[PDB]
Amino acid sequence: AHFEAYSLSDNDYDGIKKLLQQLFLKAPVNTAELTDLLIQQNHIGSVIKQTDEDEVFGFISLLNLTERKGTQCVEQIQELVLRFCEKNCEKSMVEQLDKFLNDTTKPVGLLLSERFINVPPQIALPMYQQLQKELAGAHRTNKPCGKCYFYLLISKTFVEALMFANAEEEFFYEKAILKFNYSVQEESDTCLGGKWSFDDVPMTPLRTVMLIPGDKMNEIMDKLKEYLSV
Repeated sequence: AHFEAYSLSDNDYDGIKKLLQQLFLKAPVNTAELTDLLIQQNHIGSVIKQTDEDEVFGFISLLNLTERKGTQCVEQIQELVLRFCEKNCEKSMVEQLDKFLNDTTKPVGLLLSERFINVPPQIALPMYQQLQKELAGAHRTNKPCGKCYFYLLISKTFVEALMFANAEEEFFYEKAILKFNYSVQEESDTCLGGKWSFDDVPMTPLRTVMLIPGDKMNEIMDKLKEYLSV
């Protein structure tokens, strides 16, 4: 029944590695490394807990990629948001994506916002309200994390025209200039000696990739408050 938010600490590595596995389910990304990297920059991380009694029920952090260039997980991700683009890109967005990723006039920060389905969606409004202030403070102090001008968000979605898993990222979608979708649905195998197999998944779990300009953020908050208001 009760939720609160704390800075990332070492305590939280396991629960936040669990959430990150749920995002990159079979991806090459080394979530151990990514988790380690988020906790180190505790000056922008928030972790949600419910009131043994210290399990991580969700988390939120922003990682500035252009700034951490060279890094294994950072690399593995940039390589995966491109390789899945090529399978759905039309060859022009593969061109816009690689150029956004390496711009350095406008670095790109990865937004990570993953929670357990338990937690009521309305929590999103405090959670983003807090992140924004953490962004302002880090942009006063010229930290990497506030210098970023593009938000790269990767959303759990699916189609039963598309459902969002967290459900407030829909407001992030309609402001994203470059967007596309890749299936994360696992392929079916021929258990019973057939020529091919098909699985009746009314869900088609997928992952929507979104790039958002930083300035449209203020306007996305405007839609969070009205829709998510108590």
